[PDB]
Amino acid sequence: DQVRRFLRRNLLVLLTVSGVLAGVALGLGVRGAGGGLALSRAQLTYFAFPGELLLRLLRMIILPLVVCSLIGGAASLDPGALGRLGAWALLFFLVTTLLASALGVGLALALQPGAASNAPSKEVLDSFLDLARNIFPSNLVSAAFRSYSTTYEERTITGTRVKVPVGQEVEGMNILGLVVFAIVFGVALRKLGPEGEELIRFFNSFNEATMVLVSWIMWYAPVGIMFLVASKIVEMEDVVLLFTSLGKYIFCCILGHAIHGLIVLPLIYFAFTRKNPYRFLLGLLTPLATAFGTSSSSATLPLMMKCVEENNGVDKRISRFILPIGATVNMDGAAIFQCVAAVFIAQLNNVPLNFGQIITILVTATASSVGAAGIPAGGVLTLAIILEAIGLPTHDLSLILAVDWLVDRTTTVVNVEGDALGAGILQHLNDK
Amino acid sequence: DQVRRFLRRNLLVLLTVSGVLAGVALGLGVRGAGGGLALSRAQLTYFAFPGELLLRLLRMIILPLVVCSLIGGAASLDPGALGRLGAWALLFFLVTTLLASALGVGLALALQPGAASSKEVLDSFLDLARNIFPSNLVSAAFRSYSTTYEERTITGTRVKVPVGQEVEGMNILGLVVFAIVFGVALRKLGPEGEELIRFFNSFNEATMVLVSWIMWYAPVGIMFLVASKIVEMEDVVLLFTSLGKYIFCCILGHAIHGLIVLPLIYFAFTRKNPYRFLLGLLTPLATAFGTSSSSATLPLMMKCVEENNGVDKRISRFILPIGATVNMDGAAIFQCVAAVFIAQLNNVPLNFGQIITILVTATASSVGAAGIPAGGVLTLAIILEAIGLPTHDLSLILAVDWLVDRTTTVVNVEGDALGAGILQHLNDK
Amino acid sequence: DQVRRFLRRNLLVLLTVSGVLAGVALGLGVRGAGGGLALSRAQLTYFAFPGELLLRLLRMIILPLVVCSLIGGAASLDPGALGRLGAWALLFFLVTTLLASALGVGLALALQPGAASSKEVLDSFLDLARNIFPSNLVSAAFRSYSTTYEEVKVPVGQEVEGMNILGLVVFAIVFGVALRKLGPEGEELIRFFNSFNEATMVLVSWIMWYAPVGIMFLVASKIVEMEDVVLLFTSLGKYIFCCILGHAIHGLIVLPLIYFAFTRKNPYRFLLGLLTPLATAFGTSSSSATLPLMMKCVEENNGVDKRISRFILPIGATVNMDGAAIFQCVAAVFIAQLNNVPLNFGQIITILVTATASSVGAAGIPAGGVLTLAIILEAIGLPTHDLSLILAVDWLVDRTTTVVNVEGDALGAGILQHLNDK
Amino acid sequence: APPSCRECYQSLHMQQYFTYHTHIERSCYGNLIEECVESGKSYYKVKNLGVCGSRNGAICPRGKQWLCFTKIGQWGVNTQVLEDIKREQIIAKAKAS
Repeated sequence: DQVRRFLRRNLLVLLTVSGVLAGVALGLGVRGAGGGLALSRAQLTYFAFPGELLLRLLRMIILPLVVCSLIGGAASLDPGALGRLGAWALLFFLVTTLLASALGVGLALALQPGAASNAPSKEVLDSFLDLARNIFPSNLVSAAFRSYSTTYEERTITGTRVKVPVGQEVEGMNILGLVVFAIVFGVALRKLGPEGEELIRFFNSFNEATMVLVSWIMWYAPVGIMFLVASKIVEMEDVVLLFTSLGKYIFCCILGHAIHGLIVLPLIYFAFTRKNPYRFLLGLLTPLATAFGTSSSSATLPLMMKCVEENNGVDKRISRFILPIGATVNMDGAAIFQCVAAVFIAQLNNVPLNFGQIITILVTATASSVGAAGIPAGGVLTLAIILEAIGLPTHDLSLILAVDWLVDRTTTVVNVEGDALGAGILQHLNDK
Repeated sequence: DQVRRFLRRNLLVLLTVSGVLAGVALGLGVRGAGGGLALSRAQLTYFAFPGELLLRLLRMIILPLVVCSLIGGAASLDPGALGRLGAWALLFFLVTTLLASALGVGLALALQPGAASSKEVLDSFLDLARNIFPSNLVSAAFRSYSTTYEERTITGTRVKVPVGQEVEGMNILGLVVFAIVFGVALRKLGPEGEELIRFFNSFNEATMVLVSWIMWYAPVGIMFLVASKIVEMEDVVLLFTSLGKYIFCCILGHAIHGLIVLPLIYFAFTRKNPYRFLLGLLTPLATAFGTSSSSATLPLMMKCVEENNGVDKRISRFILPIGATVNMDGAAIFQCVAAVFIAQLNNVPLNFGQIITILVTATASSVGAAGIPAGGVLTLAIILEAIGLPTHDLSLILAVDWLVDRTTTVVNVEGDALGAGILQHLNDK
Repeated sequence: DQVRRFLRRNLLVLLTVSGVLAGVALGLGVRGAGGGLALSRAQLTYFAFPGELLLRLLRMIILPLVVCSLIGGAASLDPGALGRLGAWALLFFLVTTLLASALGVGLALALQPGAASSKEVLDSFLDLARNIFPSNLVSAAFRSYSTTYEEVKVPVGQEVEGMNILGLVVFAIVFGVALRKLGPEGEELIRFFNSFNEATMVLVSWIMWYAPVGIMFLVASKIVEMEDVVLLFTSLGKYIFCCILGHAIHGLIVLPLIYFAFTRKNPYRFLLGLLTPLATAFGTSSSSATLPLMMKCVEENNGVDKRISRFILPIGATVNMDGAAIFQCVAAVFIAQLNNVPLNFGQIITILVTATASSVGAAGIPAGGVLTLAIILEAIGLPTHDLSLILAVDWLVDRTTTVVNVEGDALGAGILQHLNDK
Repeated sequence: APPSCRECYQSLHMQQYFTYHTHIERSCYGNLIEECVESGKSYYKVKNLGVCGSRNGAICPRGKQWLCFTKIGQWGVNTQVLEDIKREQIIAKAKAS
């Protein structure tokens, strides 16, 4: 009878895998019907309708999550603001997240997971200006559904081409401005007195309610995932190309994880408090295996911290302060996954990306970490944040969730490794 | 002095009736003279300007009231003190509202009061479904999804492509469903959820106070609206007959619903004598016909239903606020038949798709209304704006309120009573 | 060193003055032998970009500030403490603000600052009255009603872009009064709005710390864009003279005139009993910073009494800024005259009413007039390019308008006290 | 042979020169879309419904009577409108034959 009880206790995973497999089977079958696809684009829309409903629900939830969780995380920054070691920890986490995300986007651009197959474009400096203008939105309410973009206008003065910008308010929600406003508002509330605690209690309750909505939406998800996969299979010809692109994206993400966690972090260890990091790596061989197997960052925290304390040596107080607060903040592997996934989605639709969009990707991937205390970072939710920030279709989110089961383990192991290395280097710095 | 108590008891109603009568008199007088020179659209807008101000006040007070009343309710009404039978009560309320709205559609189509002698169906269904789950909450406060077809030219033959421009409006479906789901989440959350409940409830009381203030200014706006719409029409006799047909259709629908639907809901459950069970209670129906508030009659309703016939305190306390705040079926059929009347008088096309969309929006937009007497015209205006219909006869359908609104609140009280009786007869089993 | 302590005490003022001076110097140096006006529009935009960032930051923060400050102020107000006198005070504040704004517009039209050598009036009045009551609060945060012609030209509304400050201010006042009338159940909402307003205030303080570099870049870009700097400098001088004459003759005539008409108790003696709060308001432009010292001076120098003073001064220091209305009116009319657009009676009435309402909705910020000026400039429809001139010389007019506001509320307190004397 | 769109022209103070935008919001124009060619380059011309300045919450060019698009918009943070244009162009090209 325990077989039935196991299914009841793990209904979400079974339903999700059943939905993915049913979507693949349905797409293959309807592609095999007749000589080829002949249904009209109206029927394509009718077939992809449940996926559209799912994506609308996700965006509707993206807005309150961004406006609330960032405020809460910024206002709850006092454990690291009460000491110099906390400031060093926060700075190290931020710098490591930026460098990891840059490495991920660079490796994804270089390896080209997609592709394998005139409209004008913006300018690099004008894209930078658009990026900087979107940092501070002109209006708070108008930023909930509209963004800024430099639309270009062309004049033909008796044969002389003239190319002039306009810079109107292009429709489409900008999250980067909302993130910046939320962060600065959270800092302002932290600098405020006792009434700040009441306001942030308000915001935390709102964020928790929105999280409950996230849970219900993820409960609804499998049918929408099925229909999204089916519609993608129908619309995208050469399904073998799609499968091999998914495989190349998986290999790209694993390679990014490996290069980060085996070169960049040991380089940081060798730089700060110069000594060999391989010793600490061999010491902590246990917790990395537990993190790779269980694929849970919070569950491996006590065993990993006790193993760090027993093996080699640690002040224990520095570790006892860093590890609980660094486990759900660092998110190195989350940054790698989010950057590589955003690049892969942008390349699967043959959508070129400029410098402004890349810097936006890096900044939002970093800024989701400070709000990760209230949102489930490392999943497809932060990827949806990034996709809405840079303005790409999100019909490939289901396809990426189809491989999330197999590229999440290395994410957790590299996050645990990064936290451990940071704790070690800060302990050695504090020892002096 | 002796009549001062009567003047104080119904001063707002008397003032509204006097305003409507004075507006009719002003319209007849201004059309009596050479009104052809004053028939210009600029002068008509000049007359209708205060009515436009009143309608703008109602439109701006829509969203606070609806969203926060629904949030507070859904985060407070759901717990109650019962179990699975509460789901039975909610399902009965939903099916009763749907059936009443469908009856309103049927009678509006059959009678055709609007006598004065488009989009595909599947696309309409898809636009209704997308409006239920809004893409952006802030964007949903002032616009709604809508699909339209294009005719882009490529050196020859004609094509036809939908784009979904998301025209300006207000999607009550998305706001209502988001408020309901947020209230359920806040229920399931815990104590800081209760703090949010107190926040939203206080905001809702502030909105109620502001609405009560606005309904004091309402009579002068409605009287200018009556005068402007009377002078606008070519003949005053060609509009009164349409208004008579409309009020007859509304009253007939209300009477048919309240008198043959709920006894048919009992059907074979006649262990509680349906006409005798209803005749057990008359004081609340008389009170709700005198005044016009479902909330103001709630304590007398509760005490009468508790001490007159067989019912439990714990189930009446749980069910009666639902009827007084969520179960305005009468307002639903009122706004539905009024919207169909507006559509048919304006010579717009009618088909299955937009009529099922208006059915869904009427049956899911009445739950956002409150117990304020003149609380149906606000939801009605938002529905007619959202269904892609012009605001033309809103003035006269606001003018005819003093009896239809009383009938709506009477049938709402009756529906709540029948639901409570059904739950009582189900619990004892 | 004592000079170090002095510059630490007031660093923002020195920093912004040095920023304006550096912007003028850099702009003249660039326009001299650094390519001149040969820079294109795109390069001028790139040069002015930090100022664009400052302007966008200023426009971002005005909406939460007004919507929550007004709600908190109206909810905390208790007109029932003194019956049949709060109405007199509100009427007095309204009429003095309207008279100040009319004075500001009339002198702006007469003196013609920056004057180098279309909707009907009924439609404008109708649109102004219609914009007071919005149709959707969320839509009113970024869109305002306006009438266009298309067909005898029948008018049709369109709800063009632009923040609607009339409807927001009116709704905030009504909501605050409703919250007060609610009773003990609405205490939380009031505390929440006050906390949000305080957070917005500290955000404002950070933004005004950032301001001097933006002012420098704005003034540099504007002085290098124009090819005739003499005209721009003379226009700025005409603007300063016009505004100073406006809200100096206002404070030295209109308020003493009404005081002498009402109670004839030598208003100049009342002012000359009130020296040091005026100097404090002329030193720092924060109206809220001068509230307690001016309380002490008015209590120890006049028999205004304490009940009356704490009934009227906290309200009169936030919703009674007549000088701010004068500055906004003069600045907007000067901007309109710089673009050589004709002015009709309808939009003069509209700009007067919206400037008065937005002055009611402004705050006691050290520089609170620039945000309101930008909003009202966008409201009626005017190009936003001359704000650099007003922002560059905002300091002198800003201290003078703070002096005007504090003397206006002091006169209001005195007149209410003498009415209470009966 | 598409018509030569003269209405796309703009007058500058006397000289008339052809001008055309790159990205214009969907809410700014209605349903009648015509294809015009200027010196061998195909563009889309339409009446402008955003004379006042905005429509349906979307900003539109001010003081222009006839808008004049390019066939495919720009990739500069154009959100999804560009993808929708891509689908409409591919289906129009498919239906042309």
